[PDB]
Amino acid sequence: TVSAPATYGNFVLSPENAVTAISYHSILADFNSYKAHLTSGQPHLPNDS
Amino acid sequence: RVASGAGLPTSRQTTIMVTKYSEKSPITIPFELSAACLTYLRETFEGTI
Repeated sequence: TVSAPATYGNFVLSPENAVTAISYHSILADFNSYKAHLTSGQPHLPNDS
Repeated sequence: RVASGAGLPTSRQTTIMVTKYSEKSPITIPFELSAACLTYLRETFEGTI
């Protein structure tokens, strides 16, 4: 017997993703995490979207 | 009326009745809504932001 995920994971656009989808026709998932790392000066994210 | 000398003729007009008919002139103006507008107004997906 193996343990398997019981449900589909959920991917949600953040409101910044709404703004950039409308304006630039593009999305950067985890926009705020890129933002916070970039201003903090840190080069590595813990994981991807 | 002005009462006048007995020899001068005159008239007996006390009132006259005059009828005015209303003149009709309707106005109109269109406004247009797209099928996409009606879809997003009416069929509110629960969906996302």
